[PDB]
Amino acid sequence: KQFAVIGLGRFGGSIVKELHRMGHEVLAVDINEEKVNAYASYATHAVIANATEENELLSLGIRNFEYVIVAIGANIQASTLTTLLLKELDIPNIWVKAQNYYHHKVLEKIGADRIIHPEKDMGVKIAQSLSDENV
Amino acid sequence: NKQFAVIGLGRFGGSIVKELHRMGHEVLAVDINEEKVNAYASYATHAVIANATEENELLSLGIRNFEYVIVAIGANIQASTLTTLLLKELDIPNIWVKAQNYYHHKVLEKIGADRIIHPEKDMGVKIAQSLSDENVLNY
Amino acid sequence: NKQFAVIGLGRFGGSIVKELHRMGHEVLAVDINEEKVNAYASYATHAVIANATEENELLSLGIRNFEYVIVAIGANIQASTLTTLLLKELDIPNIWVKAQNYYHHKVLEKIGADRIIHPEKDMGVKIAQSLSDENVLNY
Amino acid sequence: KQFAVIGLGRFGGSIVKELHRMGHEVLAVDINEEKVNAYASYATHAVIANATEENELLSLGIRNFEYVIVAIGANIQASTLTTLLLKELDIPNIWVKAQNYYHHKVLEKIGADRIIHPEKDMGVKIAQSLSDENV
Amino acid sequence: KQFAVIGLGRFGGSIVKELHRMGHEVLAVDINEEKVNAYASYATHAVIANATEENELLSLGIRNFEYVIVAIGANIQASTLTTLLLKELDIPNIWVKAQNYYHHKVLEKIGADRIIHPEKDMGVKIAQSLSDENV
Amino acid sequence: NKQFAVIGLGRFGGSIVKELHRMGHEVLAVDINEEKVNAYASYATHAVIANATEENELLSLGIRNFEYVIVAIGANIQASTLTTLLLKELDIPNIWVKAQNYYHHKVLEKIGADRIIHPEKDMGVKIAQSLSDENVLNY
Amino acid sequence: KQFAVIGLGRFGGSIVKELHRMGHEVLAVDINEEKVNAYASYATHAVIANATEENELLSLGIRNFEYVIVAIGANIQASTLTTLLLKELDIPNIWVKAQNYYHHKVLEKIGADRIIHPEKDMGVKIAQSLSDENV
Amino acid sequence: NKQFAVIGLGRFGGSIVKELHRMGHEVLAVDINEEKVNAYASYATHAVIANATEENELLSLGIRNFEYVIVAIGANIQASTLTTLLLKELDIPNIWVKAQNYYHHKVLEKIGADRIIHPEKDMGVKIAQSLSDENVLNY
Ligand SMILES: Nc1ncnc2c1ncn2[C@@H]1O[C@H](COP(=O)(O)OP(=O)(O)OP(=O)(O)O)[C@@H](O)[C@H]1O
Ligand SMILES: Nc1ncnc2c1ncn2[C@@H]1O[C@H](COP(=O)(O)OP(=O)(O)OP(=O)(O)O)[C@@H](O)[C@H]1O
Ligand SMILES: Nc1ncnc2c1ncn2[C@@H]1O[C@H](COP(=O)(O)OP(=O)(O)OP(=O)(O)O)[C@@H](O)[C@H]1O
Ligand SMILES: Nc1ncnc2c1ncn2[C@@H]1O[C@H](COP(=O)(O)OP(=O)(O)OP(=O)(O)O)[C@@H](O)[C@H]1O
Ligand SMILES: Nc1ncnc2c1ncn2[C@@H]1O[C@H](COP(=O)(O)OP(=O)(O)OP(=O)(O)O)[C@@H](O)[C@H]1O
Ligand SMILES: Nc1ncnc2c1ncn2[C@@H]1O[C@H](COP(=O)(O)OP(=O)(O)OP(=O)(O)O)[C@@H](O)[C@H]1O
Ligand SMILES: Nc1ncnc2c1ncn2[C@@H]1O[C@H](COP(=O)(O)OP(=O)(O)OP(=O)(O)O)[C@@H](O)[C@H]1O
Ligand SMILES: Nc1ncnc2c1ncn2[C@@H]1O[C@H](COP(=O)(O)OP(=O)(O)OP(=O)(O)O)[C@@H](O)[C@H]1O
Repeated sequence: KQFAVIGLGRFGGSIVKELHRMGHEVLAVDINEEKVNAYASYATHAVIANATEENELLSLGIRNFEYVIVAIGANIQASTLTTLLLKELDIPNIWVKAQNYYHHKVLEKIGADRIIHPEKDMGVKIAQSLSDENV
Repeated sequence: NKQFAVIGLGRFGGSIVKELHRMGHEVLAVDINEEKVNAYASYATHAVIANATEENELLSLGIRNFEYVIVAIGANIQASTLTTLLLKELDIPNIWVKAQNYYHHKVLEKIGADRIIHPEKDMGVKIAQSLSDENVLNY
Repeated sequence: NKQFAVIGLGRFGGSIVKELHRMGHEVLAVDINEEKVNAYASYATHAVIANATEENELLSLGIRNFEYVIVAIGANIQASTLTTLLLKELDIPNIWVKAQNYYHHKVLEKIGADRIIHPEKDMGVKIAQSLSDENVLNY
Repeated sequence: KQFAVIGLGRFGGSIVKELHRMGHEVLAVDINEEKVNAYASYATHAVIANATEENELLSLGIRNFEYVIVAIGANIQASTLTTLLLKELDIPNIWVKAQNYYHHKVLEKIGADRIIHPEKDMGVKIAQSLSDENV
Repeated sequence: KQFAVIGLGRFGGSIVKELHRMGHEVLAVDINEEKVNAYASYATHAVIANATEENELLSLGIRNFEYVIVAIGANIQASTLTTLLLKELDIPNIWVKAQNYYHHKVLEKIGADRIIHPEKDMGVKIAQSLSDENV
Repeated sequence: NKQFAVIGLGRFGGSIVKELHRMGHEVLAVDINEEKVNAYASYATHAVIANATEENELLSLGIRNFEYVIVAIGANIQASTLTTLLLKELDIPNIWVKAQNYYHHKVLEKIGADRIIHPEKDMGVKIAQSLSDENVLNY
Repeated sequence: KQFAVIGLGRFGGSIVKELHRMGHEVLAVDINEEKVNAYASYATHAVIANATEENELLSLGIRNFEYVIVAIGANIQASTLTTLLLKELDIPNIWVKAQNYYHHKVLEKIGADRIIHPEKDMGVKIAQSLSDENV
Repeated sequence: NKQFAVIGLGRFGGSIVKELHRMGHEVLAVDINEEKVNAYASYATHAVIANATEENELLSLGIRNFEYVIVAIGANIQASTLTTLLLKELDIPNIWVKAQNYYHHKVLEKIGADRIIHPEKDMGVKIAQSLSDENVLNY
């Protein structure tokens, strides 16, 4: 039921807007206040927080969500520390955006339930979308 | 026969080439970098080394003959817009382009791109969709 | 009344503004840089500070009302193409743009520029013409 | 009668092509061989030379021309040394492309007969071209 | 008994030379051949390998060692993937050089037995060395 | 009283300051950056903001009065060598310096550094020692 | 009798201090106010001015000096425009610091009475100073 | 015989080599750049290509045998200080060095340079002297 998105970049921010459009409630979070404001109107709650800090993770209630998506970008360290922590809180489903090959490999062994690769995944989508031309 | 062609064998471009191959489709794969072209020899019917911004090289490829041509050039807005510009000249039925940002999208719309892809954002909506399906479709 | 507008008050843009003033024509002068706008206050009917790439700022200027609009933005192909892109949307009767190179020229042709200026090259032909006149016209 | 162009950049190169199209003979010169080749077909003679070197200027015969245009670009020093030398050879008309304000001022006091400013000059041309709309 | 050092930088390379001087046998490994050669004379065996690749880790016999030190530097991703893999092979003691705060935190939760911080640790050493002045 | 002074509150410098405090020793902590000086106010008897390369600022600090002065300046070989150069002038009984590389070490030896620290390498030998102790001392 | 120094860099500034030490009066000038202040105590008069501007050159009285040294540095254009102007005012002796080979060549043809090359000239000085070891 | 050696054949270094030759003195000219070494073959008894910062290369040159050695390395304070550091080790009777700035001067004083040259400033005093002579000596 619950949906929480950590990291409001193009990928993460986009999934927050879609959840909203599809009439779903979503907790949006990011360390950058500016980022949090840009999506405040699309989320039930938009909170400024460093997903690395366990104390901020608890005062956030993140442990109460069924699905938490980690969409941190360039900061690969924050990304794996964050999923490591969500895994300690036993979040049912934690999906993570993988920055690169090594990142996927660490995430796989860390406890991420689904690893997302925008570029590659969108690529197979377009290939299947190309075939559909004659379906 | 000569239905699909992909220019730019990066993560995105190369991925559409592999998937097409897996689905048993013929695919023309091109890049300016030879190391990229050699990495996709086992997936493309033909994998040629060429500069998509060169009008002559586009003829030596036969591109004017494909129904769909994907411009998957990355961090080079210039090479990307130039290329789709040359493709529209050869009146390609369908030219799809990976956009880098809002600026790039704006020029591609007017320059001839029939479809514009924004991997990050677009994948975001599909992830939202998968999440909704987990609960709504009761999956 | 509202016949000419020049966006980009560099050497080229500012020069067309001054000459127009000298010829007694009304001219709308714009730049994003205030120091540039203040340097042309004595030559333009109105000298406004604005970012030509912003759709809102283009309305707050009234640009949709001019017959000729010159995009004289320099070393910023992006700001330049974006701007002429917004101008064509507002259906400007005549939009003239200073091109930076071959690539820039190619996008401007398809994006809406009615005339494209290449200062260096273009001035070269006129200099050739002046040389021919020195001898041919016996001057 | 004679026309010689020193510096085959966009400005200089362009005036060589126009002279040719208008059926005129022109001596084209530049220090960069590649540049000289790009315009070899448009000039009666295209020669590789450093216009700074007096010896190369004489083995070039530059002193025999009525009009010599100095179209050196960024190398402002070469530009003023070159016009200084052409002035010593008493060339009838020496026209020079001015790089900036100080450059114009030195050229003016050095002996350049006409100082050309592409950007500014093309600017008044466009202003006059704009008026002509109702002429 | 067994000692294996992954990453032959200043830190890792230095521990290999000391083990040798103290008459100990040590397996030295690095992805850069040049690095491996610089320490070939100090180790019983010096092998070129990407510690990220499980296949290279096995053809290396790394699983047979009692102590394996991961001294990768700037490549923080390789560093945590490498310790993650050594942990899967159940190496008795795996000591890791921590690049920064987040890195220590991930390493701590990953299975590193000892986390080393050259700068900080050498710092307390000097403080204790300063006191000893009057001991 | 005025026994230890540490210039440069980076990872290395700040660490010696904290440990000294933990051991109950008085310590003079200095840095040019105020944010660094404020981060160590709870560990140093006195935490002053100063540029160790300035002869005047070194007098306003009283440095000539300490038995041991640690130059823990990092990625600034110049600020580092200059500083130890000024310290040797004031005839400091003991001046210890963190070296950045072989070049830096070579100049520090001749410029007056009584002891030169190479964190990475030096820590490497101690780690080797700990490993030997695990087996040799049967620990 | 009169001495004026234009450009208070290491070279120009140094000649102002020496003239002062040797009990001579000197007019010091530079476009940068900070520069002018750094030598205000060594000159009879220290004035802020752009030596390129003829109006500033006259309100300066520069034309009344017997020796004017142009010590502009990187701004080679200002340097040659400035000597060109001092030459129009017919200054008896104008000495100029040459930035490079082309610069010397233009200066030579412009009217500079003496061209100074710190690096090269100091070089022959040291060679002669080396010989003197056995003189 | 083996009286003078100059390391660094830039404007300054090369100039001392030429003048020495003109005065009929033997001179050992060295540089790391071959194009610089070839430009001074007609002025030096011996013009060798070597890296003055390498202890071995300094022995293969015989430098320990010269009374005067000039370090005329330019925009490389490191190569400059390192070199004079190695020269002082070989106990050179006289080592003269071109300084780049105040910082460089300060390290050279303590590292072994017997004389330090600051071209710009130093030439400034000589120019002042020439000016005084024009009037004072009534020249
Ligand atoms: N420790 C953290 N806790 C919470 N949010 C974080 C943390 N670290 C980074 N973020 C946020 O995650 C987001 C990272 O997405 P990112 O900025 O890398 O995408 P982008 O660069 O904006 O564009 P793209 O998606 O194409 O890479 C940023 O908005 C950033 O503020
Ligand atoms: N002018 C060109 N003609 C043909 N191919 C080109 C041209 N310019 C670039 N390419 C190729 O297109 C690809 C661009 O993708 P990119 O440079 O962003 O690498 P990538 O990051 O792995 O791809 P992606 O951004 O999808 O992850 C490269 O393989 C590059 O060699
Ligand atoms: N987005 C923009 N909107 C409006 N004006 C702009 C914008 N971007 C740049 N300009 C202005 O346009 C002018 C660009 O000309 P440029 O930057 O090349 O200086 P310039 O070299 O003197 O002009 P020129 O190239 O003709 O000699 C500048 O005055 C700049 O401030
Ligand atoms: N000393 C010289 N003698 C002869 N030719 C020279 C000399 N110095 C420079 N040139 C030539 O003059 C030309 C300078 O024009 P330039 O290259 O600056 O224009 P550009 O940079 O190509 O484009 P633009 O005209 O817009 O500045 C060059 O082709 C250069 O090789
Ligand atoms: N995946 C890997 N497998 C094996 N070795 C690796 C791997 N990745 C990096 N290394 C090696 O680990 C070492 C990293 O240490 P590093 O180079 O960062 O220290 P340094 O930069 O040389 O100096 P410092 O210790 O002060 O940082 C390198 O020699 C590198 O080749
Ligand atoms: N001239 C100076 N005088 C006094 N302090 C200085 C001076 N220059 C730099 N410092 C300080 O010395 C410290 C240098 O350490 P550094 O810049 O390498 O940061 P760091 O990496 O955290 O330290 P370390 O290299 O030990 O990890 C900084 O806190 C810096 O502000
Ligand atoms: N047009 C001008 N009129 C008056 N003074 C000028 C003018 N242009 C430059 N200057 C001054 O001339 C001086 C140039 O000397 P310069 O700064 O190049 O030497 P430096 O860079 O400080 O060190 P060095 O002498 O080794 O090059 C500067 O102080 C500058 O402010
Ligand atoms: N490590 C070295 N050993 C020997 N020679 C060196 C070394 N490093 C640099 N050099 C040489 O010393 C000279 C340095 O002078 P520089 O780089 O400043 O050129 P320059 O500007 O013409 O000399 P100057 O500053 O006197 O005008 C160069 O010829 C360079 O090749």
